[PDB]
Amino acid sequence: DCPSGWSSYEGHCYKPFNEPKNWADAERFCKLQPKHSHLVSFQSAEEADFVVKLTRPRLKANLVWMGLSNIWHGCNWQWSDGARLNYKDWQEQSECLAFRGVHTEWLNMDCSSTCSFVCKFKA
Amino acid sequence: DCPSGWSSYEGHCYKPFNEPKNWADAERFCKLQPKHSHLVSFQSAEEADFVVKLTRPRLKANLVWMGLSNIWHGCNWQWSDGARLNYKDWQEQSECLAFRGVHTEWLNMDCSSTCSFVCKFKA
Amino acid sequence: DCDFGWSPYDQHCYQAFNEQKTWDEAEKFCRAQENGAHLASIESNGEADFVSWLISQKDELADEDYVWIGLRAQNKEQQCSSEWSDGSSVSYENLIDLHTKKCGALEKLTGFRKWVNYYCEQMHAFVCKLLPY
Amino acid sequence: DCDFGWSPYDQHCYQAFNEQKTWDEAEKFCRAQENGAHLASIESNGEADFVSWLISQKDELADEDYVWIGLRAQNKEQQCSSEWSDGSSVSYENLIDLHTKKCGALEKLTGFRKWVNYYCEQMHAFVCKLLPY
Ligand SMILES: [Cl-]
Ligand SMILES: [Cl-]
Ligand SMILES: [Cl-]
Ligand SMILES: [Cl-]
Ligand code: NA
Ligand code: NA
Ligand code: NA
Ligand code: NA
Ligand code: NA
Ligand code: NA
Ligand code: NA
Ligand code: NA
Repeated sequence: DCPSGWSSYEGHCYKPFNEPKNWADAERFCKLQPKHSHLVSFQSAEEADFVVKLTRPRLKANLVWMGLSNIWHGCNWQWSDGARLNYKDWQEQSECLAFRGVHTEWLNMDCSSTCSFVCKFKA
Repeated sequence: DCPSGWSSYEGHCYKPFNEPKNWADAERFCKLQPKHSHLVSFQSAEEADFVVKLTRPRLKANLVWMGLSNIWHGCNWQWSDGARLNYKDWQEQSECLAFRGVHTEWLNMDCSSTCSFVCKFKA
Repeated sequence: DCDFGWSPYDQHCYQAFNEQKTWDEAEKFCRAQENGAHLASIESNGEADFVSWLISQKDELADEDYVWIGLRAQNKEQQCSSEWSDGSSVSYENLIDLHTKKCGALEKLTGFRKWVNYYCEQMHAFVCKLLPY
Repeated sequence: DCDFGWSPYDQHCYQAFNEQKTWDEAEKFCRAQENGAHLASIESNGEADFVSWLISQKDELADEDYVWIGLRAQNKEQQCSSEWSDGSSVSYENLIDLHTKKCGALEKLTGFRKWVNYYCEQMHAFVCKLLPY
């Protein structure tokens, strides 16, 4: 099926980890799995409903990292006066996405905050 | 009519003063008039339209004090859980009302900011 | 009997949520928590000290300016000064394009203790208070 | 040819308004000023320094955290990360109850120079830039 302690949904294996890490450390940890893996991604509502079923018993209700980082980075930024966005001067700031261990609702967080997370790989 | 330099509208006399004062200093200054007077009050749209006609030539477009202070003070404050508002712990903060020397639109400002003002008395 | 995420104090349970909500969204959120909470009321010195310690301890929080608590004016006019400085009462008002400061918040620069009236439609982190079942 | 209230810089005119507006309200306001201004663009070092000096000089301003400038994402998705960390692309999204940080502001604690993406529906003071007639 999936290695012990992991759970399969639709050809993929999932594991919750109740261990506050920042987004990079959490994605790191997933990459470090014996089968190399990533922070959970969601392709459907039903996959999200399955993942929260997993998070609930032990992780709920911590924030849990999902695999979306720098969510405000590559936006098509422009000037309202139409000037060319040539010169630039941004902070020094990154946001990442998370959900509560209990609902499917996403939450934008500073990437250096500390949440739980779920790893995912293809079986 | 009205003393020289003042203007009458509807039984009252008005004068603009282009001289940044805080709300208290401005209301003070009005009280100090030979005929004791107050910061302008508005009882109608037409009185507001007349006062901005006055402010425009010299004061526009400065903020101008009107006679409304502590605008957030005596509100009926309550707790959303219905607990008695017995214990209290407010700042240390006061807001007052002003308008631009060009429109009738009011603006909430810190009482210790510095605007122009209009005095008003009954003729 | 407090749940994980909630902190006990004086028979109540408290939790600071880092989601940024309007004062109305925040209160509604709180009501949808456990057996139905509210934005925190502060009813004493001890509790003010507690709530303040609670926030200053929430790490996501942040660097955050304001934290909603359950204070709302009721109101009833759209500004609360009943009279002009000349003794007359306010009948005409021009509050078009002006937002009201009729919701109460705690503020970072004053140690999350002193109450600040602030604009309700501003999104901020918030504290819920609950009486467990 | 700048009006009173506006400051000249480099053929343009600038003014920091202490009214607290949503990013959309602020831009619309600016358009209704003189021969039609906009939220400020920052197109250089010199101008960044100028705008920054302009704000730090406006006394009503205040103690104010954020100051809108004319930066807006366009966008087009409701978050800008095109792919998940597994290389797949984002099709389902659950952004209900989540506000977007798709408007740009200057920030007090970073000297009103560095740009901060922030929530558009947040009301703040703002700077207009105008090309006089
Ligand atoms: Cl663990
Ligand atoms: Cl980001
Ligand atoms: Cl004068
Ligand atoms: Cl006040
Ligand atoms: Na197993
Ligand atoms: Na399984
Ligand atoms: Na005269
Ligand atoms: Na006259
Ligand atoms: Na105590
Ligand atoms: Na009266
Ligand atoms: Na220069
Ligand atoms: Na793909």
